[PDB]
Amino acid sequence: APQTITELCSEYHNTQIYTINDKILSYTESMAGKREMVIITFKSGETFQVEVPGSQHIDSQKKAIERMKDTLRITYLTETKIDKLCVWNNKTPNSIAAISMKN
Amino acid sequence: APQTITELCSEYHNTQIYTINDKILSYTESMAGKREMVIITFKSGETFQVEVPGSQHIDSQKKAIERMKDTLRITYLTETKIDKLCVWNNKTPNSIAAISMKN
Amino acid sequence: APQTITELCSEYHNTQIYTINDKILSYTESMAGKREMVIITFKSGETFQVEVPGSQHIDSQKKAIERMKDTLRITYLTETKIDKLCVWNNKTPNSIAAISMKN
Amino acid sequence: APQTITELCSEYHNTQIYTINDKILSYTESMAGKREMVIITFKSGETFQVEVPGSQHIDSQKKAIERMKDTLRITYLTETKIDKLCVWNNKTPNSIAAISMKN
Amino acid sequence: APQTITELCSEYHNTQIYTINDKILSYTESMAGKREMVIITFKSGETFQVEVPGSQHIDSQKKAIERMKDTLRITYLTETKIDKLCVWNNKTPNSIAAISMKN
Ligand SMILES: CC(=O)N[C@H]1[C@H]([C@H](O)[C@H](O)CO)O[C@](C(=O)O)(n2cc(C[C@@H](NC(=O)Cc3ccccc3)C(=O)NCC[C@@H]3O[C@H](CO)[C@H](O)[C@H](O)[C@H]3O)nn2)C[C@@H]1O
Ligand SMILES: CC(=O)N[C@H]1[C@H]([C@H](O)[C@H](O)CO)O[C@](C(=O)O)(n2cc(C[C@H](NC(=O)Cc3ccccc3)C(=O)NCC[C@@H]3O[C@H](CO)[C@H](O)[C@H](O)[C@H]3O)nn2)C[C@@H]1O
Ligand SMILES: CC(=O)N[C@H]1[C@H]([C@H](O)[C@H](O)CO)O[C@](C(=O)O)(n2cc(C[C@H](NC(=O)Cc3ccccc3)C(=O)NCC[C@@H]3O[C@H](CO)[C@H](O)[C@H](O)[C@H]3O)nn2)C[C@@H]1O
Ligand SMILES: CC(=O)N[C@H]1[C@H]([C@H](O)[C@H](O)CO)O[C@](C(=O)O)(n2cc(C[C@H](NC(=O)Cc3ccccc3)C(=O)NCC[C@@H]3O[C@H](CO)[C@H](O)[C@H](O)[C@H]3O)nn2)C[C@@H]1O
Ligand SMILES: CC(=O)N[C@H]1[C@H]([C@H](O)[C@H](O)CO)O[C@](C(=O)O)(n2cc(C[C@H](NC(=O)Cc3ccccc3)C(=O)NCC[C@@H]3O[C@H](CO)[C@H](O)[C@H](O)[C@H]3O)nn2)C[C@@H]1O
Repeated sequence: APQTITELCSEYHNTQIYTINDKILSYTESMAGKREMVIITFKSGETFQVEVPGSQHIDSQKKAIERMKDTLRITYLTETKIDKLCVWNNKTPNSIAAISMKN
Repeated sequence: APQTITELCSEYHNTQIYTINDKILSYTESMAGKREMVIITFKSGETFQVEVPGSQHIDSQKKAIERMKDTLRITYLTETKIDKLCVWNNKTPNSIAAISMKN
Repeated sequence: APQTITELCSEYHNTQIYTINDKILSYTESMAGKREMVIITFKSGETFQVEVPGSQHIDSQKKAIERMKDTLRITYLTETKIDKLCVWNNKTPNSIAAISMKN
Repeated sequence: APQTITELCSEYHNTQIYTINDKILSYTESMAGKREMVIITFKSGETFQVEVPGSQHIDSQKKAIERMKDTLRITYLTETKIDKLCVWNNKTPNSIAAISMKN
Repeated sequence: APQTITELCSEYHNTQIYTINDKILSYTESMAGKREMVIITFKSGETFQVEVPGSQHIDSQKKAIERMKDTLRITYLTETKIDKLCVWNNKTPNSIAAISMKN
């Protein structure tokens, strides 16, 4: 298996690593139907989403999507600094695949 | 997908944005049958609910309804400031569709 | 829908509001079979339970029962003050239907 | 229903009450197959388990077993004092049936 | 059942104990498909994973794998010191079977 977020992100088409080194500026959460998603921003001006579950996802991703949203909320609430994100850049806003945090 | 709560809120009939910019004043949670709901209030005087799950909800909202109740509880307990709420205004109290918070 | 815990509680037979205005004194949790329950006490002397799930509970209550127990544990550990409880008084200890907290 | 952990514990065969009045000393958690369990210890020298789910458990205990482990982890991480444990003493280490804590 | 992490770790082939005695340096979490996993590092330079659920796992492990990832996240955010890890050493990074923490 991969040993770092970069190694992992490189295993996928249409991804890139963003170097964030910052806490989340804003957290947005929706339970509106067809828009069950989370959006985060940073003071850098970047916006990212956890996508609505959809037919591009495989069954093993369902719990992982929910875990990612849980991680983003508690990261936000604790002002925990994020190191890097692995995103898919064929979505607007870019779509989160992985997160790393360092202390 | 949308990039802000206001953009997302505009994709729905019977909504409006409330700019709260405050912590939650009170949190009420019920497990009584047919009233399995959360109610929050603000010192502004506004009251909002997460509705009981019903026939208007689609299957993709079931986990999101539970997540939103989770977010309101921890928001209340940590005195985290809410920025905006997207609410459905065809319910009393108005019904939460989305939340945003910024720091 | 109701806008306060008192309005809500008044929708049911065999209920009453306790105005506690205090943190939980003790928290007890059991996973013993047929006693899968939580019991809380207050220094004023009151003792309340979240009942074991049973045939009096409708399906929509199953998640809500689990949520209430979640809520009681984190309220206890954070020494958060409970304002009101709505309880059923046809069970001993009286059984929690809803809780409110204000800050 | 019972009003105290000791009343509850007395309904069961093969149990006893340990009065600990202390934080947990160590927390061990395993996801190794057939050993999906938590082990806690205390400075007084006692070791206790939450048992692996098994054919001795009834279905209502499955969510309760998971809750108990949730509770032991957060209790460990917060240094929260445990007051009493009701344990089954026909297992080695003795097996947790209920827990209480007071503030 | 076992009473220590070491005793438990010895009930499996392809395992060893690492004595960490340290908090987690980095936390990495992925929802990318077929890489739904968590990776941790320490300032020692070791790296460990919770593996993607796979056909080597038995059904009783599915909730435990999710629990272990929950534990690692909160352990990381709280700066909690880990005492030992039991890991499978036939994977790269080595794969977490059990964790212990003492205070
Ligand atoms: C406490 C206990 O019950 N311990 C036993 C342990 C568990 O039953 C088992 O690990 C749970 O699945 O199974 C042990 C163990 O050492 O892991 N075990 C497992 C095995 C099966 C063996 N392989 C198969 O079943 C595939 C196979 C199919 C057909 C024919 C031949 C091979 C096996 O090693 N299973 C565990 C594999 C490990 O899974 C781990 C996660 O659970 C990690 O991912 C490891 O990296 C991986 O090697 N045999 N013995 C024997 C231990 O004494
Ligand atoms: C580690 C690993 O397994 N990585 C592999 C990766 C995963 O297997 C896959 O993403 C898991 O679902 O699958 C890779 C990938 O880069 O994502 N992949 C996937 C695909 C095709 C595949 N397209 C289809 O299955 C539609 C299709 C159906 C029938 C016939 C033809 C097309 C595809 O790109 N799937 C991922 C789509 C991405 O999903 C993401 C969420 O998981 C995001 O939403 C992205 O914005 C979206 O592009 N091509 N390469 C190749 C890569 O090696
Ligand atoms: C982003 C997106 O997909 N937005 C679309 C939105 C969603 O598809 C829909 O809300 C998702 O369920 O559906 C829109 C909308 O504005 O909500 N839509 C939907 C409808 C009719 C549709 N009527 C039915 O589902 C029948 C029905 C009514 C009541 C009970 C049981 C069954 C309807 O308004 N659905 C939403 C109802 C609202 O649900 C909300 C919870 O999700 C709140 O409870 C509201 O108070 C309630 O009005 N008209 N417009 C159009 C909008 O474009
Ligand atoms: C054709 C038709 O519509 N028939 C319906 C029937 C009639 O409307 C009713 O019988 C007319 O009086 O009403 C039915 C019925 O089963 O009688 N009905 C009745 C109820 C009220 C419903 N009865 C049950 O949930 C079943 C039950 C109660 C107690 C012990 C064990 C099981 C009721 O009052 N539940 C609340 C009971 C309270 O539950 C609380 C937890 O939620 C606390 O534990 C309280 O301590 C407890 O008193 N809900 N549905 C449903 C049935 O479908
Ligand atoms: C006519 C009659 O009532 N016969 C019944 C019989 C008697 O009630 C019993 O022998 C009288 O003492 O008790 C029977 C028996 O076979 O002896 N019995 C006894 C038990 C053990 C019994 N099981 C149940 O009560 C659940 C259950 C109910 C109904 C059917 C099956 C399971 C029991 O001792 N459960 C607790 C075991 C403890 O579980 C704990 C966790 O929950 C810990 O792990 C403890 O270490 C463990 O000892 N299971 N079946 C079933 C039998 O049908």
